[PDB]
Amino acid sequence: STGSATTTPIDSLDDAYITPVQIGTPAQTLNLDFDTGSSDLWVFSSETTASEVDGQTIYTPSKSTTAKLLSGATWSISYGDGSSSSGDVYTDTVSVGGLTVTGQAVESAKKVSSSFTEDSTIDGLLGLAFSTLNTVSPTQQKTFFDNAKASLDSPVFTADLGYHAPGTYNFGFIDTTAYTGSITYTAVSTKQGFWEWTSTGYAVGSGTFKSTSIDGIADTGTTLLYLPATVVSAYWAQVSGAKSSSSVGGYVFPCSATLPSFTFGVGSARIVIPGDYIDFGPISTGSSSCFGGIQSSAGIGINIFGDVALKAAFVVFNGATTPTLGFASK
Repeated sequence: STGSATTTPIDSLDDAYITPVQIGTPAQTLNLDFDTGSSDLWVFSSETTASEVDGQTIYTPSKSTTAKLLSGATWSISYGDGSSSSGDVYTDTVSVGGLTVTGQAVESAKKVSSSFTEDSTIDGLLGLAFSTLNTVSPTQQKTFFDNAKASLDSPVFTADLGYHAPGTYNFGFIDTTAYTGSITYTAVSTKQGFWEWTSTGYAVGSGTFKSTSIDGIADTGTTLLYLPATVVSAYWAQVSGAKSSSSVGGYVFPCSATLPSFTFGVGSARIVIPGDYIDFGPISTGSSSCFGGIQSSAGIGINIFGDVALKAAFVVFNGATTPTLGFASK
């Protein structure tokens, strides 16, 4: 089997991407944030505290003839950005882009933090990291990908995120028309439950490439590119007037600037992030200070190749017995 679904930016900055997902019978379509940095599929639901729902589409298990309470199971998750959610668990039929999993754990939110409530466009998350990170207790549950894997033509999914445009998540096949040149594959460590890999270095603009190992995670659920302070300082030093602002919470730059590109290494290959991808616009409406898309990972504890990086590539998440990651230009 295979599946193919379009993923769409939630706003003009590509702050996140949503992908329609069919849950239950008859289908209830919710727009979920596919997140390769976590491993829970959770939704706004008829059980979500009413004051914490503000425009989201909800899953109502009682209206699904295939929903079954997973008795005794609860979940609770906290994300890197400080947001959180928790609740109980149903199993139900879940389809993405024509690919169907029966008996998928669908985690129904009873509570969500303010960041989720305030984002009316995201109806939940669909985690695509390794199932060892799944938070369901007392019986950990498998991700959608893990459940689908055996049925897939090939045990892979791909992320092809757009810049200010829709893109595609494919399951079970590599669309050879969706990228240019070749796909460069690189080793993955699953020790922390993430799609963790080591970039071979970076360049800023037309500058020379610096060969240096940068361990980080491929994370579709993180907006920005978080890298070591040394690397980030070297980038922003090439933008006149750029500075790190503790008050704003990172590097900002004059909105009048033209940003340089940023290149990262994948083995001997190179992925170029155009400067425009690094512009996250005015810090507040009407401001001439703009927020940078490359930020320090210091004090996150891990480097994160988020959407800023991934949307510059066609990315293969290979879930073979020995997982790997592939990157191609596009």
